[PDB]
Amino acid sequence: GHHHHHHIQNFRVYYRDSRDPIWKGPAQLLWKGEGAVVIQDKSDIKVVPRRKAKIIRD
Amino acid sequence: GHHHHHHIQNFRVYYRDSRDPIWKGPAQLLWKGEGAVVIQDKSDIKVVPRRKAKIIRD
Amino acid sequence: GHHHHHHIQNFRVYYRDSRDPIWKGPAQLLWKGEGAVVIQDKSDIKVVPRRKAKIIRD
Ligand code: NI
Ligand code: NI
Repeated sequence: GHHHHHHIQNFRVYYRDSRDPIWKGPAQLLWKGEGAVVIQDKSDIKVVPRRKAKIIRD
Repeated sequence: GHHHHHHIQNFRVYYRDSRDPIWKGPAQLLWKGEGAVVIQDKSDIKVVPRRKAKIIRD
Repeated sequence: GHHHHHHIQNFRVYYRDSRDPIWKGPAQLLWKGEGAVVIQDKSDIKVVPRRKAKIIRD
C-alpha cells in the first residue's frame, strides 16, 4: 500500500553512486548502519557506503 | 513502483514520536537495529531510537 | 509518496518464508544487516534471517 518513509530530521546527505565521482544531493537521511547509509533523493531511495556519503547536521 | 513492507511477524511496537511524551501504537516492526528501530504506523514508516521504543512479543 | 527502493547491484537472493520449506526467488537485495537481510521480490519487501537466505554475487 501507499506509505511514506519519514526522514531523520535535521540531517541532509551528499552522496556518490557506484563509481561515478560526481557528488549528488542534498538528500534526506533514512537510515545509517553497517558502514552504509540509506538516502532518499526525490522518489529514489538508495543504499550508499558510508565513505561515499557526507552527512550534514542542519 | 508499488510495494509493501511486510512487518516482522509476532511483534508489535509502542513508540514515542519527537517531543510528545505520550506513547503511540501499537505499530508494526519493520527492522530492529542495534541503536534504532524502523516501525510502520498506518501509512507512516518511522525510525525510532531504541530508548523511545517498546517492542512487544505477541 | 511514490518511491522506488534501488537494489544493491550484482546480487541475487534466494530465501524462505519462515515455516514454508520451499525456496523463493530470485529476489533483489536491499540491505544486508547483522543477522538478517532485506529483500524485494516483485511488490513484496521482506526481512529474512541470514540463515534463511542465500546471497549470490552475479
Ligand atoms: Ni499509487
Ligand atoms: Ni517503501
